[PDB]
Amino acid sequence: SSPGIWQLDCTHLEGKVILVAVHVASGYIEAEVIPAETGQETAYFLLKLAGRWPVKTVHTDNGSNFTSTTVKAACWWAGIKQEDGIPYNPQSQGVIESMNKELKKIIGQVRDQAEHLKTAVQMAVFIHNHKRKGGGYSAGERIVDIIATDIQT
Amino acid sequence: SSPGIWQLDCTHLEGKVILVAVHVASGYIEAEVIPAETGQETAYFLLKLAGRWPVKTVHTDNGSNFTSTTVKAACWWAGIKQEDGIPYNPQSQGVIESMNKELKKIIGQVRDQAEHLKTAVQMAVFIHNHKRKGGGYSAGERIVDIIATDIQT
Ligand SMILES: O=C(O)CCc1ccc2c(c1)OCO2
Ligand SMILES: O=C(O)CCc1ccc2c(c1)OCO2
Repeated sequence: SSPGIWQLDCTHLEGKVILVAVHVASGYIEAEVIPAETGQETAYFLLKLAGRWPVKTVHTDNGSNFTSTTVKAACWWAGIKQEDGIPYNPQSQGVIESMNKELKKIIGQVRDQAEHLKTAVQMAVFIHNHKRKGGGYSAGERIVDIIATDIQT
Repeated sequence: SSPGIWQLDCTHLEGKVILVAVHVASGYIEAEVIPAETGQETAYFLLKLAGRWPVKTVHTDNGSNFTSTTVKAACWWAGIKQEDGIPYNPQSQGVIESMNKELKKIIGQVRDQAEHLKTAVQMAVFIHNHKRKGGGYSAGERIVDIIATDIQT
């Protein structure tokens, strides 16, 4: 639940991979399309993410990325504690499956407006992060308020 | 705004283009390497940026991107007001030249640790956003505080 905890989530669409990082406490996401989930892509995506948000802990999405020496190199470089993504509380997993289904639905709703899947995915990141949940807050609002509160201290 | 104002900046290294968005009030940046600055690339980069931060105004980096139909379509889609980037304030310009030189210096300092230019650029984005400047705050801390303060009004 802390401000720096993220979860990696890899889902498939149109024979391609969508890599998602979710900020567990807020539901805020960043996502990319990649031809396939290799250590190198995962490493690069974490590096990008950690340059943009204070990523302290990452729950890796599978044991291959947990093992990967490139992923471990990027976590070391960027000051990130790599953890497994084992859902010791089971509702965690249902939350992810639900987000994957939500995102693919958004992708479907914008698919026409975008020539490449990668554009549709960024439109879906946009809609997802701005959606007011519930005076309800968006995930965008939440992540910023969580990290600002954390900074003060 | 201020909280929502971003400036686009395009700089070259190794025959490649580095596209940068700077959050004016904090100095926080996001950046990408692209083969060349076209409207489509710039459009896609803005869509990614606006799905991640609440981007209200962008000062475009040149009149081609200002004019571009695709850039205008992305700005319309993501709710962004496009403006020219003319240094009405002249110190604005020198501020950017100095960041470009600073990013390039970081790039040179990490270039060895990275096979690809895109990796070195993301390392530089990381070092830039985390640097305390410095009881000194980082650009990452500033942008979060600026937007949190804004959400609480
Ligand atoms: O330092 C903190 O815990 C929060 C500050 C912060 C916010 C965004 C960042 C960042 C640091 O590094 C780059 O993106
Ligand atoms: O809503 C605001 O003014 C700030 C909240 C916020 C923060 C990050 C976001 C976002 C919205 O949408 C994209 O990523």
